[PDB]
Amino acid sequence: EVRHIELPKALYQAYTKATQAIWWPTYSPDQVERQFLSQKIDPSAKTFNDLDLTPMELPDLMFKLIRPYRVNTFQHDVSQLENKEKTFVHILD
Amino acid sequence: MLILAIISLITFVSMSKLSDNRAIIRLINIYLILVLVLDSFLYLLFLNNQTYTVMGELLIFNSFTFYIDMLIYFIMIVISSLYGYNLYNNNLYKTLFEPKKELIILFLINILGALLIVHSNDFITLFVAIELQSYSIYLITAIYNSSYKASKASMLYFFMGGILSILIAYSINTYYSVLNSYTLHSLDSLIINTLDLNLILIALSLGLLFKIGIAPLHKWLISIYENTPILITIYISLIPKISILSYLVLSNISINSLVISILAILTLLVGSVGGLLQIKIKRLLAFSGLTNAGYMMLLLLLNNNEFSYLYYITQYSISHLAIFMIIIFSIYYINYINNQYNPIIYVNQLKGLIHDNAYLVLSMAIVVFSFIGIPPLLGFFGKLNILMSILNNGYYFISIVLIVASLISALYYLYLLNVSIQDKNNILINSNETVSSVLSYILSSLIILITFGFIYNSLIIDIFNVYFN
Amino acid sequence: MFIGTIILVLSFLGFVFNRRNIILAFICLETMLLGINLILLRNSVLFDDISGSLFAIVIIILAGVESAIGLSLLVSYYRLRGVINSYGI
Amino acid sequence: DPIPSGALGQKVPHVDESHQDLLFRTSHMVEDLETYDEDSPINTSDANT
Amino acid sequence: MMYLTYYFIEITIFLAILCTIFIISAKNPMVSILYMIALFVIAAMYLYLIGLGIFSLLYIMIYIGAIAVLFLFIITLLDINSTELSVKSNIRDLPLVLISLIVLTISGLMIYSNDSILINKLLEAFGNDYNTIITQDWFNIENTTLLTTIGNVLLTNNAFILLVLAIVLLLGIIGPISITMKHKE
Amino acid sequence: MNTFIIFIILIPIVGFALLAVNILLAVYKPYNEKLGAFECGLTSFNQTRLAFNAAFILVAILFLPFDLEISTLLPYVMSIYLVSNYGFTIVLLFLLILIIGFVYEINTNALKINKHNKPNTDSLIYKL
Amino acid sequence: TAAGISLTGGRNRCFSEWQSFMHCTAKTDAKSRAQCLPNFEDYMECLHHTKEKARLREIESVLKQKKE
Ligand SMILES: CCCCCCCCCCCCCCCCCC(=O)OC[C@H](COP(=O)(O)OCCN)OC(=O)CCCCCCCCCCCCCCCCC
Ligand SMILES: CCCCCCCCCCCC(=O)OC[C@H](COP(=O)(O)OCC[N+](C)(C)C)OC(=O)CCCCCCCCCCC
Repeated sequence: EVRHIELPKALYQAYTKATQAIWWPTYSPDQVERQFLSQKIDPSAKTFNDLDLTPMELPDLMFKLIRPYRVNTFQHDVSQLENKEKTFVHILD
Repeated sequence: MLILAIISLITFVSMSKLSDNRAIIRLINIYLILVLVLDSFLYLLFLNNQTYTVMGELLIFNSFTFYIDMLIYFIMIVISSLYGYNLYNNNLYKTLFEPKKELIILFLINILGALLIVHSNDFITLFVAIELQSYSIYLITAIYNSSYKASKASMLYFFMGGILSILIAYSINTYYSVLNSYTLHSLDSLIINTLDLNLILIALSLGLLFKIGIAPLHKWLISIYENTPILITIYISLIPKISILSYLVLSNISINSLVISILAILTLLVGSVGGLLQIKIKRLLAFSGLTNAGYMMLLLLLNNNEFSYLYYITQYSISHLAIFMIIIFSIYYINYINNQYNPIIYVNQLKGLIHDNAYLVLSMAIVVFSFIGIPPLLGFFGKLNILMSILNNGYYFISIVLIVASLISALYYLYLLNVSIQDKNNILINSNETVSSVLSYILSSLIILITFGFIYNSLIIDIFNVYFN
Repeated sequence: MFIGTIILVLSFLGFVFNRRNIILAFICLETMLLGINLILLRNSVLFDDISGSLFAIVIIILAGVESAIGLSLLVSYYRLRGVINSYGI
Repeated sequence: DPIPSGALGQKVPHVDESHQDLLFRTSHMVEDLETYDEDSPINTSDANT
Repeated sequence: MMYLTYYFIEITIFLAILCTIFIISAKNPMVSILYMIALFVIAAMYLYLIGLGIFSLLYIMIYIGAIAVLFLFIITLLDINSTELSVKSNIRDLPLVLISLIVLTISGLMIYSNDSILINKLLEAFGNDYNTIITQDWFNIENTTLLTTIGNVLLTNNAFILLVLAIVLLLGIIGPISITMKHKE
Repeated sequence: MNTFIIFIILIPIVGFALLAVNILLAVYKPYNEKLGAFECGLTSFNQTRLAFNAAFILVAILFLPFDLEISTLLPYVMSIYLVSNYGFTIVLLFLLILIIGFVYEINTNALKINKHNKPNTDSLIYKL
Repeated sequence: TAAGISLTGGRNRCFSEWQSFMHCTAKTDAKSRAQCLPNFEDYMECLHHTKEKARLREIESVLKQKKE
């Protein structure tokens, strides 16, 4: 379960403005400004299909890209494992 | 002698093979016989009911406890004979009944805990002995580790006994918090009628009693007795009961309790009714033991209960051993071996035993009618003495419940006899294998005791009147 | 008196209402013994008495042996079955 | 003539090798009247092998 | 500055409640064992507080040092499946859980007093208001501590229970070998 | 505030100093295979445990009783003078009874690891 | 067996009351045992301090409401 918060603008923008004082990259205030600016595609501009290219889209590649962070907690429904497990040796004498 | 036996058998079994455990059991059986023969003159110490305090004031020795110890030795002798002597010299009976290497040691340690329970005078000794009994009897339930049922019973028994031991320890430490003592000798008339103390004491009594199957906590022990091997069931269904009920009878803890009366009535009704639809033998006998435990719960409300308890526990021990031995003897004639551990499970597998062995069915009839309490047998005199005491002490509703339970239990006691005296096709005509001499003699001796022990009742009362009064 | 009764009662409830584990059963037994020992030792201090501390150290020893035996029994159960499941002891 | 009857006249099963089968596992009868063994030599022939 | 350390018994009671809840609640039983260790630490603290640090150290070296170690030893070696604490599975327990909590706590607090009327038996248990006076005597000439006296009584006045605990420990050796080992012949 | 108390609290609530220094100073930009674990290696959804020899668990189960024995000897060594020549005999009996179990442990060979693939020691006999 | 022993190896806090009560029990029979009621009350009072607690409750209440 990915955690998200959704707290207001005047607070997050100030928190970001504060975290620019550390040396490493952080979420910038202009990024939370861009959080209100959705993509407006220019129709006069060329596209992929002018290059004979057909993109992938995100849901088919999300598996490939996110499976390193998949935990894979345990196996599914270990019931129906009892009587087969009964036939193996578990402590060697 | 027990500790000498334990410290000897540990070494001698460590330095011996698995081919020698049967002979080891024979040796220690003869050891116990010699002890019970040569050292039993110590009864003269308890003339006129002289009581002794030993190990500071941690143990108590009187005629009651000496008798219970002789009884426990007799029981251990019989149970060891069942392991040390082969019924038949066949491959089957060398597959079904084999002693495991450590079984005799655990039996002797459990006997030690039993006796240190009955001889206890301080609660620290009681708790140490309760744990020495219960750990050993967990391991006895578990030693046949190639059985799924036995391992399962081991673990259930561990957890339930653990919880009830928590209860016993809470009771003991609360008694200490109130009185600053671990000794029941610290109580008198004044302390009982000046302090309200019945919650602690009945908590102790119930923590001890639910460890032997007192309702509503009976199903778990009945499952344990069902699921264990037959030659383990015969031990674990009897010796803890003797130990704990003897402690609770010697310690006058529940003299007119309403809770113990209620739970005893419940034990009687459950142990009589629940055994009516049982199709298996060991569950039937477990419910029989439950109702007998109820009969013996009733005399925890008396304050003069030694004769009744000793008579009833002796006769119940003899009957229990006899009936389990008859079920063990009947395996040669059953037509279907169920398991390596419980070769006989269902009562209808005894169908037609009178046509294969008729005198075995005579033994069964004697034991069944002693359980029912039919005169001139021994269970009748047991029930009579119990009724005498409880009616002398004013328990009039419990008496009618006792009669009704005696009647309802007869049905499932008679189930066995009825199916045994039924007709069967494919009877036995010849067999060149003969059952053991020793075990046959032991069973015959128990049956003859049940049948002809009433001759000596006058003598027993005259001895009791000198050693217990 | 309070800490011990609380630990005892909560361990008993976590034993009784355990639909999860067997390890929780073991843990609840051990914590129950702990609670009893704490009540016992508080009374030992208030009365200035040694019998309570003696009973407590005896309980320590006996609980250790109990744990050893219980976890041998579990190992036998696992010898035969190979998996100790949510249910079935 | 034989059908097995109980102590109270009730129906009892005649226990065979018939119903130590995988069919008659996974049924929820009480501990008294189950009849599946779990230690039978029919079921436990391949156990820790 | 004086009363900064007054409520250190109440804090241990609170932390014990918390650690028991975490034992019942933890997903992986390894975490339940670790919270049991934390509860042993809290109990050892409380025992130091009431003046029994010897028992605190004995607890640390026995319970945490051996028993918890063996618990971790077995869960590292055995497959112990677990069902997570759920609302579709455990919420049915709330009525009986609450009834039993109230009844068991109130009876456990009532059982310690000898007063006849039932309500007063709880009210005396909560009567922890008045402080104890600690006066000094000069009669104890030796350096006898709690461990010395435990040894004295256990080896003289109570030698029998020690020589019975010996057989209990013999069981602790002989049982597990009988149950875990398979003897060849 | 004693120096004992100061030290035993200070060690835990300061021990994370270099932890924080390392978390703030050091790089952290993981890969998949930097989050990986080995040169080769894999395992399907076969099981969660491996079969182990009995001695591996028996050493731990037997640590408990022998540890309790040696810890129960502490009251004796702190009471040795007061229990003069009586407790001495008692603890000797204690040690002997507990040596009997150790004898059992040795004679059973409970901590020994046994080998399955034995070397063949049987003669070569040819039916003529 | 370990009764009447302190944490320091000697007599406990409430030894004397217990010893008085036991002297009076040794004097008496089960029919004259009610003479030992005040001694047992003293022993239990030393143990649990109920009466002293009630006394101090009265003192505190006079310090409590008769002033404020
Ligand atoms: C072991 C597992 C670990 C968990 C342990 C939990 C803590 C342990 C709790 C105590 C110990 C358990 C006791 C077992 C129950 C049986 C107790 C018993 O039978 O003793 C009763 C006894 C009187 O019985 P008796 O002596 O036989 O008859 C003569 C009467 N003059 O003595 C008495 O008279 C009893 C005194 C009566 C007061 C009982 C207190 C109950 C108060 C509950 C009130 C709750 C509030 C209302 C309901 C709330 C629900 C929302
Ligand atoms: C004792 C071994 C028990 C093992 C089971 C065998 C039963 C032996 C019965 C002898 C009891 C006794 O004679 O004693 C009578 C006892 C008390 O007397 P005592 O202090 O124990 O002295 C006895 C000294 N002995 C050990 C040297 C003998 O009173 C009782 O309440 C006994 C009630 C038991 C009733 C069961 C009667 C069985 C019929 C006996 C047929 C011969």
